Amino acid sequence: STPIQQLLEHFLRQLQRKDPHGFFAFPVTDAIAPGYSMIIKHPMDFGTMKDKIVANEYKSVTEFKADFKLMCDNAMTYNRPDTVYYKLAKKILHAGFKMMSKERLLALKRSMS
Amino acid sequence: STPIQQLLEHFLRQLQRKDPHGFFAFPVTDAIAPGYSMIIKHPMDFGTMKDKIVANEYKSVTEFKADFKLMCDNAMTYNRPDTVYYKLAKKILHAGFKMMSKERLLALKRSMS
Ligand SMILES: CC(=O)c1cc(-c2cccc3nccn23)c2cc(N3CCOCC3)ccn12
Ligand SMILES: CC(=O)c1cc(-c2cccc3nccn23)c2cc(N3CCOCC3)ccn12
Repeated sequence: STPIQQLLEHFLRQLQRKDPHGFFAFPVTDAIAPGYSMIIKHPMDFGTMKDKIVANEYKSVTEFKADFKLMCDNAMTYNRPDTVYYKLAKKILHAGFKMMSKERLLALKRSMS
Repeated sequence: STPIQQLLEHFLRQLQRKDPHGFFAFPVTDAIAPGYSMIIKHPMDFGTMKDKIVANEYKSVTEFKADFKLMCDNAMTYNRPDTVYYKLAKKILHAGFKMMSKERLLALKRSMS
């Protein structure tokens, strides 16, 4: 493993801790969600993200954050605001952007010296 | 080696990065996957594709792509959608369609002036 894979595994672990039930842990199949595939064209979930970390597909924290955002944006588009899925997506999104803020990453860069 | 062999080795290396465990590295046999030769008439894998590049058997990207798509198609026919092998095939197929799209190859041709 590389140091960047470890850092991303850390962020992913901390995010998934906020989805106890695993709503975001696996892909959304049409069996689970009728016609999902008709609405959401670029699906994403935590499991796909872990596989990309293992394949060493992320060049940057920015790329990881873009997948994370896409996953949350999907959930807030497929699901109405009054759902558990929409509300948790929104909570998750904010937590992730605090965790991986420019300010947090600058302070981490300084500690890499 | 020749320029086309070098371009194909490049595309192959980038595709193989998507399969870090090497599930697509070697041929599927009936000893590995029950009843494979019944469903799949023309097996293909990354090892075979590498051997064909080295032997200079591919005359065009189209010919190379055809093997890549065959490999993915085989896995998406034999395996159920809920399997690692299906999901990975779909992942490889998407990467390859992006990398070797008509528009990408156009851009490459333009740079060969
Ligand atoms: C992220 C997301 O949008 C999502 C996740 C589920 C879901 C719910 C339960 C298990 C599960 N595994 C993978 C996804 N899920 C899920 C389930 C939805 N349903 C839609 C209505 O039918 C009942 C379940 C709608 C949306 N979702
Ligand atoms: C590409 C593909 O369809 C594939 C690859 C494997 C596989 C799995 C493990 C070792 C291996 N060596 C060569 C191929 N493999 C493999 C194994 C399969 N099995 C499914 C049934 O359980 C026994 C193994 C089903 C499909 N596959």
